[PDB]
Amino acid sequence: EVQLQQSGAELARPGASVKLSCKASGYTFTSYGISWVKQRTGQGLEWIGEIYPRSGNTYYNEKFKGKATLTADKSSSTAYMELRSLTSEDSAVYFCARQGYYANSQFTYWGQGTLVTVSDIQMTQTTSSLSASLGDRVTISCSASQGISNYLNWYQQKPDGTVKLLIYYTSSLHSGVPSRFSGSGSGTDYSLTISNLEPEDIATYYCQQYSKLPWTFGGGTNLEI
Amino acid sequence: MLDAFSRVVVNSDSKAAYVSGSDLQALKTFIADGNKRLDAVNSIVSNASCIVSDAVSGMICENPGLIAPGGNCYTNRRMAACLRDGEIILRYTSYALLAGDSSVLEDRCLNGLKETYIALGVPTNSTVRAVSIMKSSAVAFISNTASQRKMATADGDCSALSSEVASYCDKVSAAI
Amino acid sequence: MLDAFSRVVVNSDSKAAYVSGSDLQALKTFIADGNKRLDAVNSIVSNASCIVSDAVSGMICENPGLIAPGGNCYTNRRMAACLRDGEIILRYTSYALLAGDSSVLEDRCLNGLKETYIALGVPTNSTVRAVSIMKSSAVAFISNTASQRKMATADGDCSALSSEVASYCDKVSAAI
Amino acid sequence: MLDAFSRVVVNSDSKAAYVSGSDLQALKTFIADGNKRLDAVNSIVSNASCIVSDAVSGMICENPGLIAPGGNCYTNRRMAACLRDGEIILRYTSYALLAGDSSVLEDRCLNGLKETYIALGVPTNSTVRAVSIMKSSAVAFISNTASQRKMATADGDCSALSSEVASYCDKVSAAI
Amino acid sequence: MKSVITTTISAADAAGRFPSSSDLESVQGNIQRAASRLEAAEKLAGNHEAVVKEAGDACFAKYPYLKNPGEAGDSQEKINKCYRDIDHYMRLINYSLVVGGTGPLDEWGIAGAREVYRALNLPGSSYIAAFVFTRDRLCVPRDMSAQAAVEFSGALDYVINSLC
Amino acid sequence: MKSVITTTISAADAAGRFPSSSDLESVQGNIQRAASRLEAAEKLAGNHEAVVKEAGDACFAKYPYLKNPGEAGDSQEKINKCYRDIDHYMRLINYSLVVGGTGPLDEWGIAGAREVYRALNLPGSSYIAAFVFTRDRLCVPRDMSAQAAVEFSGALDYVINSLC
Amino acid sequence: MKSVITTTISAADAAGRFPSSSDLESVQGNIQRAASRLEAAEKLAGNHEAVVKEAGDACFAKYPYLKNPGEAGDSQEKINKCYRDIDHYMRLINYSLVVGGTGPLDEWGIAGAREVYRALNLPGSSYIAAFVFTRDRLCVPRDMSAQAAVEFSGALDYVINSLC
Ligand SMILES: *[C@@H](C)[C@H]1/C(=C/C2=NC(=C\c3[nH]c(C[C@H]4NC(=O)C(C=C)=C4C)c(C)c3CCC(=O)O)/C(CCC(=O)O)=C2C)NC(=O)[C@@H]1C
Ligand SMILES: *[C@@H](C)[C@H]1/C(=C/C2=NC(=C\c3[nH]c(C[C@H]4NC(=O)C(C=C)=C4C)c(C)c3CCC(=O)O)/C(CCC(=O)O)=C2C)NC(=O)[C@@H]1C
Ligand SMILES: *[C@@H](C)[C@H]1/C(=C/C2=NC(=C\c3[nH]c(C[C@H]4NC(=O)C(C=C)=C4C)c(C)c3CCC(=O)O)/C(CCC(=O)O)=C2C)NC(=O)[C@@H]1C
Ligand SMILES: *[C@H](C)[C@H]1/C(=C/C2=NC(=C\c3[nH]c(C[C@H]4NC(=O)C(C=C)=C4C)c(C)c3CCC(=O)O)/C(CCC(=O)O)=C2C)NC(=O)[C@@H]1C
Ligand SMILES: C=CC1=C(C)[C@@H](Cc2[nH]c(/C=C3N=C(/C=C4\NC(=O)[C@H](C)[C@H]4CC)C(C)=C\3CCC(=O)O)c(CCC(=O)O)c2C)NC1=O
Ligand SMILES: C=CC1=C(C)[C@@H](Cc2[nH]c(/C=C3N=C(/C=C4\NC(=O)[C@H](C)[C@H]4CC)C(C)=C\3CCC(=O)O)c(CCC(=O)O)c2C)NC1=O
Ligand SMILES: C=CC1=C(C)[C@@H](Cc2[nH]c(/C=C3N=C(/C=C4\NC(=O)[C@H](C)[C@H]4CC)C(C)=C\3CCC(=O)O)c(CCC(=O)O)c2C)NC1=O
Ligand SMILES: C=CC1=C(C)[C@@H](Cc2[nH]c(/C=C3N=C(/C=C4\NC(=O)[C@H](C)[C@H]4CC)C(C)=C\3CCC(=O)O)c(CCC(=O)O)c2C)NC1=O
Ligand SMILES: C=CC1=C(C)[C@@H](Cc2[nH]c(/C=C3N=C(/C=C4\NC(=O)[C@H](C)[C@H]4CC)C(C)=C\3CCC(=O)O)c(CCC(=O)O)c2C)NC1=O
Ligand SMILES: C=CC1=C(C)[C@@H](Cc2[nH]c(/C=C3N=C(/C=C4\NC(=O)[C@H](C)[C@H]4CC)C(C)=C\3CCC(=O)O)c(CCC(=O)O)c2C)NC1=O
Ligand SMILES: CCC1=C(C)[C@@H](CC2=N/C(=C\c3[nH]c(C[C@@H]4NC(=O)C(C)=C4CC)c(C)c3CCC(=O)O)C(CCC(=O)O)=C2C)NC1=O
Ligand SMILES: CCC1=C(C)[C@@H](CC2=N/C(=C\c3[nH]c(C[C@@H]4NC(=O)C(C)=C4CC)c(C)c3CCC(=O)O)C(CCC(=O)O)=C2C)NC1=O
Ligand SMILES: CCC1=C(C)[C@@H](CC2=N/C(=C\c3[nH]c(C[C@@H]4NC(=O)C(C)=C4CC)c(C)c3CCC(=O)O)C(CCC(=O)O)=C2C)NC1=O
Repeated sequence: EVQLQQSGAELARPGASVKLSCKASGYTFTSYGISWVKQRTGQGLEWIGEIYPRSGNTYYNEKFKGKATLTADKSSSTAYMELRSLTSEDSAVYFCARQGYYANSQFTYWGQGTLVTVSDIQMTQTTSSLSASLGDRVTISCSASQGISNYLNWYQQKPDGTVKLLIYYTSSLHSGVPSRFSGSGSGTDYSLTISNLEPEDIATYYCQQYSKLPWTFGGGTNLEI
Repeated sequence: MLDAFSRVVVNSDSKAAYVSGSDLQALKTFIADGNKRLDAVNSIVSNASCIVSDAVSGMICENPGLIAPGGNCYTNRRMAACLRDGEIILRYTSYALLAGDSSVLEDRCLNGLKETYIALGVPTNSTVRAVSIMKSSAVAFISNTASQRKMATADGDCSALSSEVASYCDKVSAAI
Repeated sequence: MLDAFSRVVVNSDSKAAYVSGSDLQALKTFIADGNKRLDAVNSIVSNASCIVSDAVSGMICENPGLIAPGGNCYTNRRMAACLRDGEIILRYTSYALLAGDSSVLEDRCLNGLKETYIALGVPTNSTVRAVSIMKSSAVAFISNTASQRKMATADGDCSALSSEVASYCDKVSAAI
Repeated sequence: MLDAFSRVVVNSDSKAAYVSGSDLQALKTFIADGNKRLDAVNSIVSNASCIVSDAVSGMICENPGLIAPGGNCYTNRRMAACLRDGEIILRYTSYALLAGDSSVLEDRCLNGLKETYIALGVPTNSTVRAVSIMKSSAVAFISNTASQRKMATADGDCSALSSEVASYCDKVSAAI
Repeated sequence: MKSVITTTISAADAAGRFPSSSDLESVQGNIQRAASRLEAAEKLAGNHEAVVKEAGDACFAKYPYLKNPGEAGDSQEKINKCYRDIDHYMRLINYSLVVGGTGPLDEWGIAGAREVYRALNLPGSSYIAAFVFTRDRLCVPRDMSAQAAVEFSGALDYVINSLC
Repeated sequence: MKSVITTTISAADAAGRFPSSSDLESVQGNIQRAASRLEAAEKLAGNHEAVVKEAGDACFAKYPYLKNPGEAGDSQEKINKCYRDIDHYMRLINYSLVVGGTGPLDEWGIAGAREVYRALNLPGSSYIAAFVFTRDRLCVPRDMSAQAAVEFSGALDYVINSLC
Repeated sequence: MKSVITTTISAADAAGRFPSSSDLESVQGNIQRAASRLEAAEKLAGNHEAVVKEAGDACFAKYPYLKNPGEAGDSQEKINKCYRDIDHYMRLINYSLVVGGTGPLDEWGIAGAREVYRALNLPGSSYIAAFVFTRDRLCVPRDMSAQAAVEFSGALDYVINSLC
């Protein structure tokens, strides 16, 4: 299957440069893009940028322009993020995720996450922490600053740190997601519903709009039992 | 027909690829040397009659059997056809030089030219000799090294266009 | 072109024979099934658009390399040519079905079709796959077994016309 | 061209009207007399050579100046052209009789016929005399009143078709 | 207009031939199928208001986006023009049934319909929806006889395939 | 081979058209007239020896000058050829009745008959005599039905007019 | 492949003429306008994923009926094919900007698009919506220089008018 193995945690010094790596396997590298997501310590996901190895085209979040440089190697089927002028703000865990092209623009499979030490659509998750019990039907709702067109993805971030795509296009289940998960919403308001909660569902859930660049995540809702 | 830009596009279309930065840079170099290319074409076309006549005359002088009875340049009709063919070949070579691509020359002059010449009895060796004399004269005119005719141009190096002219004439010779 | 009756007379003419009683009876059978034959042709022609489009779409879906760069259905022009060829082949198959003889199909569509497709680079395998999908769809329409559309006819057996349509499409596939 | 049904349709189209019950009934009457119309056309075409030859011969016999020098039927070439376009006029009249409408005759034979005959020097009076003898003979054949040739038909009245033939020939005569 | 009579007379004239047994035979086929096609024409001609209304209603029900601004039928006049177009096509089908051939349709509704509908942003799928609904709505023997239905559905399928 | 079917399909193919309602309708006419023309073909095919013998006898009775030296039929071989030619024409007429059109006649007996008969000094009037005698010899309903007789006489008249 | 160079060389060859002052002058126009059109091509080539995604999203937002069963884009694969088609058109526009003429579009996306889209029930209005959105989405000097925008919008208007 799709793995997207990332390089190990790299420690650097302020002002230095770090060349993150993400080796892709299990799929045609040029049929998908490679997105990079920054997650500060105990914070939400943040889209750095995406590169499509087929054309080499790079799309950057304006917050990371020159700060991060995206390159890809089709021969080795790997992608690189180059961070420049490292600071304390760059201390975070950086994920690489397989990015679809046009309507499948979803971070379908993520890397394990590389830890590094030293007009946008605002995606708001009102309840940042939810507590429930086994078998409960919990609802995770988030709102978009402007109207999106059901172009919403939901992501399960385990306490281990691994991120998995749960629901794409606001209602479509991923390959391995059980039917207990469901999504809804048509305009600005979208909800993620988990019916018959199980201990494997203890995770942080992020809604991500892909209506308009830059891709933006919600603040995240931590679900604990 | 294709020009250099359309050639790059056709190559990009084989991979369903947008025209890459390297191909774009090559075409920008083609554009930057566009004035030199126009000067080269002008040098060839402004001397086309002299080039063709000199090439056919040199082919005949080196092969006097061409104008003997049974030779393929014997009568005035055959001589006129030979001069017309030399002019046509030079015209399509100048088309290739202007376009930056051999497609026009190949498809519109070299397609079936060898078989046509075989059917007509046109000697291929003499044809390539005439084409090579045209190549030499046209190359000299590109480089402004013709002894009896100089055309004023800004000083510079047109060896790339000279090599293009030589390569077009070589494609003509290799086709027949 | 020949129809079934003209085919019978051509066979009779090979022996300078008047049309025999057995051949006459076969032609009376053709006439008695004439209404079913007209219904069969009507079934094909009233669904010709979806037959051809579905056959080309199924050929492309089974062979995605056709719509890839370098594939013979890649551009819109090539796709339109492929759909037009499917329509033409179905039109001549319907001509054969109406006539009861494949002479129209052979002479006016299949004569030189293989050589033409070879010269054009049209893949024979994909062409016969599209022709076979058209055969399946047309046979279903003659039998009124098409899943999504039914045409009202008097109940009866049109298996002879289904086999005739299949044999015409098989002649198309074997010709290429 | 238009037939009787298409004529009714064209008349209906002038008012953006569906074909009314009266026009429908007239067309059913056309259909009910279709076998008689086919018999009339068969009578004309089965005697077309005799009709045309007799008409041209009668036109010449009543106007001997036609075969005199300077006459328009003088040479064998002019005689052949006269017989040929007598046959052409009869053929288009039979087309009108089969179609039930004059559109084919007018558009494909009578359009420019008068001006053409004027430019050629073909005498209009003799042309209408030949056309009227064709009218008389064709009418007799429709009614099976030809003295020297009878064709077996079911007994009945074909006066409507006879009047149609006469009206087509009158349109021919009035055109020139 | 294309028809049995016009087709065989055109073939005879192209060859410079008097009408022979084949042409008379084809006209006999005209005579034979005339009953069914004229029954279909009479039924359509006597019921075209309701048929056209139903076809247009089905067209707009299948494609409600046509009512959206900038689309065909975003005004009441344009909706009336849509129903008038379905009326035109139904009348041309009545003409085809009367004629016995597709000639009226070919020359008056189909010949330039592609360019007209492209120029005026009229999706052929809407006309196809109207005609497919008309074809499927017809049932035998309530509306017409089986062969009248065959001719009527043949004309409807002909115009549908002209739009496909 | 000119016939209802071949004429119809050739007209459809010239316009790049699928078979239409008028095409099927012409084939329906083929179906309708097939009974009469196939009855005529069967009667001719089953009686062609006697019919051809009678036609040739009438041809030579009307033109005994053909027996004169230098004329067609001045030898027994040439008279046999005459009767064989009449048999060829009657076989082509049987083919035309089966086909439903003059195609077999046009392509196999008529196309070059003018030049052939001019080259071999074969007066077309002798063939015309044979065919006119055959046409006037037919009796209804003794020999065939009225419409079968119509088809047979139409084929014979077509041959006669081809020779005129 | 229509372009300045190919057009003038074709005109010269049709007249059997060596390149003259007019042809060199037109190629000089190639040289002069190449900066703008190649800037537009570079911007489109480096950003075609986002542009195509936005165009397809606009197409499906303006015509949500395309998602309905039986319509184009009623399956996820068909939606992917729609975005792939917009990719094809944007790549052909990049080719046209590089070439300097509509030749790539004319030969590879336009030549048979009418028949293809009619056969596959692909409304040209959806492609037009994607391209009109792309043309209106472009901002100067944010995405392109003014003249690069002129060339890009000219290619987009050319394909739109090919669909209109
Ligand atoms: C090899 C071919 C020559 C040579 C060529 C050079 N000419 C250079 C510049 C240049 N040439 C032209 C004329 C050209 N462009 C046109 O617009 C047309 C006709 C429509 C023609 C015939 C122009 C306008 C220019 C630019 C400015 C100028 O010098 O007038 C040139 C310099 C490089 C460049 O600008 O491309 C060269 C080297 N000179 C040589 O030494 C050989 C013999
Ligand atoms: C296989 C093709 C079909 C099927 C055909 C049958 N239809 C039968 C009878 C029949 N069909 C027609 C219409 C047909 N003949 C025409 O004249 C024209 C158009 C010009 C067409 C399209 C007619 C007139 C008839 C005769 C009686 C009637 O009106 O229904 C039929 C019965 C045998 C026969 O009479 O030939 C059959 C089996 N039906 C099937 O089961 C499949 C799907
Ligand atoms: C004036 C023209 C004639 C005349 C005509 C009549 N014949 C009648 C019936 C009839 N004729 C035919 C043959 C016709 N229809 C065909 O299918 C073809 C060729 C394809 C031809 C040449 C038929 C089949 C029929 C119907 C049955 C029959 O009688 O054989 C007829 C009666 C009215 C009608 O059925 O339309 C008439 C009066 N008879 C005359 O008295 C003049 C000389
Ligand atoms: C005038 C200021 C604009 C405007 C700007 C915005 N456009 C935004 C980004 C954006 N634009 C395009 C299409 C455009 N960019 C290109 O590279 C090309 C050329 C080939 C075109 C046609 C795209 C695809 C995007 C998305 C991101 C990107 O790849 O650049 C933008 C940012 C937010 C957003 O994406 O919604 C804005 C606000 N604002 C306006 O309303 C006018 C049209
Ligand atoms: C676009 C492609 C194109 C060409 C290149 C020519 C190709 C060509 N050449 C000839 C025809 C000919 N080709 C030549 C020319 C030659 N004989 C010699 O002695 C030389 C070696 C040689 C030229 C260098 C001659 C002399 C004939 C006539 C053949 C003969 O009479 O022997 C003909 C036949 C008609 C004609 O006379 O023009 C053609 C089509 N024409 C074109 O339009
Ligand atoms: C009466 C006989 C008759 C035919 C059957 C065809 C035969 C035919 N095919 C093509 C031309 C062609 N043939 C096809 C069609 C196909 N390519 C595919 O991918 C499929 C496998 C296949 C159809 C099933 C294509 C795409 C071309 C163009 C070749 C190319 O550009 O690669 C051409 C040249 C241009 C044209 O008219 O289309 C002709 C004459 N047309 C006729 O008039
Ligand atoms: C579809 C329409 C159609 C026709 C009806 C004719 C019309 C027609 N007739 C003639 C040609 C002619 N028309 C006639 C015939 C006649 N001479 C007489 O004495 C008579 C009065 C008269 C017929 C009754 C003659 C003899 C000429 C030649 C004129 C001349 O040589 O003086 C010509 C000139 C070329 C040709 O010979 O074909 C044409 C176009 N042909 C057609 O295709
Ligand atoms: C006898 C010939 C004949 C036809 C076959 C039709 C075909 C036809 N339709 C229109 C024109 C039109 N047709 C429609 C109707 C429609 N709007 C919708 O919701 C649908 C997409 C579509 C029907 C399904 C509209 C809206 C116009 C007006 C557009 C315009 O003229 O600018 C026109 C242009 C002339 C005009 O202004 O009316 C024509 C010729 N009309 C005829 O006169
Ligand atoms: C299927 C096609 C077909 C035909 C329709 C005929 C046509 C035909 N007839 C003859 C040839 C002939 N046909 C006849 C017959 C005749 N003599 C008479 O008294 C009359 C004028 C005439 C019949 C009425 C004669 C006598 C010859 C011999 C040639 C000659 O006379 O010089 C020939 C040349 C070969 C031969 O010598 O037999 C042909 C092809 N034959 C065919 O195979
Ligand atoms: C380089 C040339 C080139 C193009 C320019 C496009 C044009 C194009 N599109 C399709 C074919 C298609 N294109 C679409 C896309 C669409 N569905 C929608 O929602 C919209 C209406 C529409 C885009 C707006 C679909 C769905 C099909 C298949 C239609 C079907 O179901 O049969 C085909 C047929 C080949 C195939 O099967 O893919 C072609 C040639 N594709 C190319 O290869
Ligand atoms: C009497 C039969 C006859 C000829 C004609 C020539 C033909 C001839 N001239 C040449 C070569 C040649 N010819 C010309 C053209 C010519 N030279 C000029 O300097 C200018 C301006 C010219 C106007 C006519 C040029 C420009 C060259 C290239 C080098 C040169 O300047 O001489 C070449 C060498 C090409 C090669 O080897 O491939 C030959 C054989 N020789 C002969 O024996
Ligand atoms: C997305 C690419 C794609 C397609 C398009 C189809 C193409 C397709 N449809 C078929 C077969 C087929 N297709 C049709 C036509 C179609 N079916 C109906 O019932 C009616 C009325 C139709 C309207 C569209 C018919 C009538 C048949 C015959 C069997 C049947 O009744 O379905 C067959 C089998 C033929 C064969 O194997 O030779 C194929 C491959 N499949 C694909 O994967
Ligand atoms: C020597 C120059 C010459 C002729 C030739 C005739 C020409 C001729 N025959 C006529 C009339 C005429 N001609 C025929 C044809 C002909 N007659 C038959 O009965 C059959 C079966 C025929 C086979 C040839 C018919 C059928 C008629 C109609 C009346 C009739 O039955 O005789 C008419 C009258 C038409 C009219 O007035 O408009 C004339 C003038 N007369 C001549 O002086």
